[PDB]
Amino acid sequence: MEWLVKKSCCNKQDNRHVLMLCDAGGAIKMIAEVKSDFAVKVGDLLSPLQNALYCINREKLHTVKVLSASSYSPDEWERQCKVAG
Amino acid sequence: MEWLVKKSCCNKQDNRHVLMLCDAGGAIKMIAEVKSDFAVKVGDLLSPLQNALYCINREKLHTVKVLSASSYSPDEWERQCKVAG
Repeated sequence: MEWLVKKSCCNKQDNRHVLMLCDAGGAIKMIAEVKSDFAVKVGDLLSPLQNALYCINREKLHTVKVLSASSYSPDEWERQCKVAG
Repeated sequence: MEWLVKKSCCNKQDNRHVLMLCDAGGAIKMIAEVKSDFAVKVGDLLSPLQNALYCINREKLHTVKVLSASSYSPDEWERQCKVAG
């Protein structure tokens, strides 16, 4: 699955973001803690390469590692935008 | 196969390098035209992720795209360190 980044949330010193993502279909919305050397900004597409390795906007060279995920809740996003900063 | 970068060769404006690589065993030495956002320096290891997608020193987030390859000849390296700069 490809995921559209619906919301982003940053780190003050880390390479991490916390992302709200939803599938094409948007049946499924997830919160994900990711790590990348490149910026992923809302309206970006993440496409699977390998196990938890994704690329940004189909650029294979711009990879991101999913460090963890959960499905979305309004509260869990704020729970998770805490551990983030 | 993993490849050890034996020699590197740069681009003045591109994201490209030309690399001499050899397999562990060093039976096989190749010249390769690659593209990366990260630096690959001699004594680096490139490990396969996917088709022509490699990572540097087993860092999945530091990917490189092989744009083309040939086996090594002394002359072909200089032939190729021309197209490079």
